[PDB]
Amino acid sequence: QPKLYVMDNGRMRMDKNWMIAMHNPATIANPNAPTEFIEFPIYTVLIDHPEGKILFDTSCNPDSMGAQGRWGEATQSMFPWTASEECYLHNRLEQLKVRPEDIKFVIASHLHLDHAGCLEMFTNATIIVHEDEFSGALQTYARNQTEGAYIWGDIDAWIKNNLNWRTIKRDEDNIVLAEGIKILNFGSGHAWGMLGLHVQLPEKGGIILASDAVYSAESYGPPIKPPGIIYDSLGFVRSVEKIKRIAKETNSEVWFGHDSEQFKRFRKSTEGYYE
Amino acid sequence: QPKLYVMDNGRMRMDKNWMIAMHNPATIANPNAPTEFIEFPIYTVLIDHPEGKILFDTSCNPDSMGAQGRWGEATQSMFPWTASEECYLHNRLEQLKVRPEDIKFVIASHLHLDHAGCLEMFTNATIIVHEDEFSGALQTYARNQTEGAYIWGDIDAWIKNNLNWRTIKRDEDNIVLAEGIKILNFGSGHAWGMLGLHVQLPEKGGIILASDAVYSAESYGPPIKPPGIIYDSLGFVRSVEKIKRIAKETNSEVWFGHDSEQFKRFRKSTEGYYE
Ligand SMILES: [Co+2]
Ligand SMILES: [Co+2]
Ligand SMILES: [Co+2]
Repeated sequence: QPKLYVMDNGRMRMDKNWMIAMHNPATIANPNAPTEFIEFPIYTVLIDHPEGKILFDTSCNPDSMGAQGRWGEATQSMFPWTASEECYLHNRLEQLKVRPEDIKFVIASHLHLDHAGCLEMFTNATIIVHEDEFSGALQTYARNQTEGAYIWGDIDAWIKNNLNWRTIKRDEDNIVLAEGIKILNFGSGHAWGMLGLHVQLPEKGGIILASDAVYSAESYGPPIKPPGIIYDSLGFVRSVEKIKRIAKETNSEVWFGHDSEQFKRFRKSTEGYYE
Repeated sequence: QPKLYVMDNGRMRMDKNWMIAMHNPATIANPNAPTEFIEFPIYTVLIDHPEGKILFDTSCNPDSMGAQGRWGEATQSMFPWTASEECYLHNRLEQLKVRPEDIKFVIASHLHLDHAGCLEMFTNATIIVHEDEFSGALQTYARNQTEGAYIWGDIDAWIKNNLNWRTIKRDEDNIVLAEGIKILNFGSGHAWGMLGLHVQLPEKGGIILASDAVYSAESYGPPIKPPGIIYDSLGFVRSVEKIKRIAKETNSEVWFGHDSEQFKRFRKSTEGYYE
């Protein structure tokens, strides 16, 4: 019988306009409306499953921040990540007696800086990613980009570590990984290719791991509120409505990528698990 | 030998984040980055062509602003329009001794509040609009929305006044209206359905009227910088690159929807015309 762990991998801050587009627009009375710098959790999910350990997302690389960090200067100042050492993925896994080598499957929701940071560690896993997301990230790597949400140094390491990739084709959906574990293909929206996960736990029932397909309850609505910069705005909305439909049809809880208040109510890996 | 006039129809102000998404994002050094209320012009173009007069866009309705205005309260405070009576479209057309009934074709780039405000004056003209733009605005009407970029009161009057609509089908493109005058179908992007115009003038050469498909030189780039909220982001980028391609292949100049510095340099209808 599977156990599912929520691992706390620190906090990030950014302009709220990135999370909720035009959340507070200028008006005649407030022509110089100040934005704000919200904080939100970064997290990862481990499913300790009889058929093999599954990891959903991988958080940020420990070498992300600082003068010698992988993230570019402007990226560090716009999306600072604060994490104590216990928050690093390898530490969180170690405290559960789980070594990187023990992971059979890693689902990369997408290849942004806060979800793909530690892919390089899982050299024995099959790494599951959307084919267009994989293609889009590799192109940014070939153009040698120092700034942005795709980290050159992270991608460099994935290639050097020769990860065993399995790309999800753009017309593939509902891919059964193990009993009660199903990959959901949301396609393009927030990024080129978003994957989610549906988990059926014997006791707790259905869970949908949405990652950045839905940032928060405010994004989810109604009304649906899209992020400030969006790759495929139509796809984004269509993906949110697909999540809602699946949630309703399967009586599933939806776990957002970065909701401070939802995350607060999760039992974390320091305290236990869901079964 | 056709003449082309540029009619100044006033100025509008709004949060710059509407024009250029995430122009000045929050940082650690500046967590409450203030936005800015920017000013830009609203304008329309009349082509005096021997085969018939042609109007491109129609600015805002004189009854838009104020306590009794058609624009919702929030809309007025986020997108205030300023204009003296001489800026009104019926007054610009009068100063040129052209009567609304003379106009053979009115091109509605799209049906937003600052481009479709005076469609109701043109009861004899053929009103050309993208079929999905028409559908979309009509839905907002049926839903009685009092706020937003589609104006319930304006749509009301279009229906009351029984306009002669010609919808451009979503697969139609390069529709010849008269010698040297061609409708360009950009499709979804900024709105559900964008139309531009290509104008071949004997002396001045090629002119592309982009309207809201490209706000300004900063939007055009490169790099292309999208608006802050955007209906169809992929569509938006596709249309800009189509505008670039056509401008290159025809050696045409691109007239943006709302570029202050470009507009400053145009020859207004008070001073003369292009030929
Ligand atoms: Co992301
Ligand atoms: Co994220
Ligand atoms: Co406009």
